[PDB]
Amino acid sequence: LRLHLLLNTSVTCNDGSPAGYYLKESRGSRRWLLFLEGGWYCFNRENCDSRYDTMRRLMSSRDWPRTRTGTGILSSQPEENPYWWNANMVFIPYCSSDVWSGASSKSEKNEYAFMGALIIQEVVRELLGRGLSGAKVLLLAGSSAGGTGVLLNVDRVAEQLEKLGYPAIQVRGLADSGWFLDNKQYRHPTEAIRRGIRYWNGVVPERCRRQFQEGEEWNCFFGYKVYPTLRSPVFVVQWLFDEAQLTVDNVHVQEGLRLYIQNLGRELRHTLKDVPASFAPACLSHEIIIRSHWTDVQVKGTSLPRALHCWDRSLHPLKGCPVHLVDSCPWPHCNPSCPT
Ligand SMILES: *[C@@H]1O[C@H](CO)[C@@H](O)[C@H](O)[C@H]1NC(C)=O
Ligand SMILES: O=C(NO)OCc1ccccc1
Ligand SMILES: O=C(NO)OCc1ccccc1
Repeated sequence: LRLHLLLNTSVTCNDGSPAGYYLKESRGSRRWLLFLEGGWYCFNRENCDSRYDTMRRLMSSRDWPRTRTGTGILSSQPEENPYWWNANMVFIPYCSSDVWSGASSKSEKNEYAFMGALIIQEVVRELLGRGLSGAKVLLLAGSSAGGTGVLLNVDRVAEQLEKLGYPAIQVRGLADSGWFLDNKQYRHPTEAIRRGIRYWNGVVPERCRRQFQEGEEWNCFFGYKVYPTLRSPVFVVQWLFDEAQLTVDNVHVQEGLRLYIQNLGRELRHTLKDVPASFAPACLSHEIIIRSHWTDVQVKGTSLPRALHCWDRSLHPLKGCPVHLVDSCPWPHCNPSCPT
C-alpha cells in the first residue's frame, strides 16, 4: 500500500504535520476496506509529551515510510485473506492519540492537535475521487483504539456519504478488540477518558450523546453502551480475556483471582448476547484482524474469515454459515485454537 498525505494540510497529526492514508487499488472490485490503526491514547500535556519522545510515529507523519505491507484482512493473497482478498485496501495511521474522537486544531492555546474524527472524514472525501465514488460496500474496520474508533465513527461516515449524494454505498463496521468493560479492578480508567474528552474536544455519536447528556459522553466509549444506538451494521470481534482489559484491571492462581477472571469472561459474554454479528473466543490475546495468522482461530468450528463471509451473505439464518459465535467455556485457552 502506498502513502498519500492529505491534500487538506489543515487536517493534521498531533504535532501539526499532515495526516494521511496508505492505498492499494483493485480496479476490478467495488469493495473498499478502510482500517483504523490503534495504540492507546494520551490525555494531558505531560502524558502527551512523554508519548512524543518514544512513540512519535503515533503523533506525527514526519518519519512515516512510503509503503506498508498489507497483512491479514489487508492482504491481497487468497491464502492469507479468504474473506476480501480482491478489495481496495486502505490503512489509516493513528496519529491523533484521541481514540479517533477529536475535533480540535493546534493553536496558541493548544500545544497539540486532536483531529481523529476529522481525519476519517477527510480520508473519505479524498478517496471519492480515486474510485470510492463507484463503491457498493465501504467496510470501516479497526483494531484496539481503532476498534473503538469504528464504533464512534461508522454512523458519521454513513451520514457523510448520504449528504454528499452517494446514498447507494453501504457503510458497515468491523470493530476488533475495542469492546471494553468499565468494571471494578482486581487491585486498586474512566477518569482518564473523561479528562481526555475535554482535552481533545472529543465527539461521540449523536444518539448516544443525547442519551447520556453533558458531562457523561465518556459512556459512549464503551461498546455495550454505544452499540445499541448505532444504525449501521457492525460486526464485533472481541477476545473474552483481552490483555488490554486485564492490564487496566491490574491483573498480571488462587480463588479470588480465579473468580475474578471467570466473572470477567461471563460479563463479556453477557454483553454480546444480543449482538447478532460477533466472534468472541475464550483466549488471552489482543487484536487479530491484521495478523497474518488470523485464519487459524475458530469458535464452534468456524473461522473468523468464514464468519465475515457469512455476515456478507446475511446482508444481501443460513444453513451451515453462522454469524454469532461466542465461546461458552469459562477459562483462557479452553478453546484449543487460541493463539499460542
Ligand atoms: C480542510 O479541513 C478543515 C478542517 O476540517 C475544514 O474546515 C476545511 O473546510 C477543509 N478545506 C477544504 C478545502 O475542504
Ligand atoms: O486503546 C485502548 N486499549 O486497547 O483504549 C481505548 C479505550 C479507552 C477507554 C475506553 C474505550 C477504549
Ligand atoms: O474501566 C476499566 N476498568 O477498571 O477499564 C476500561 C478499559 C479497559 C480496557 C481498555 C480501555 C478501557
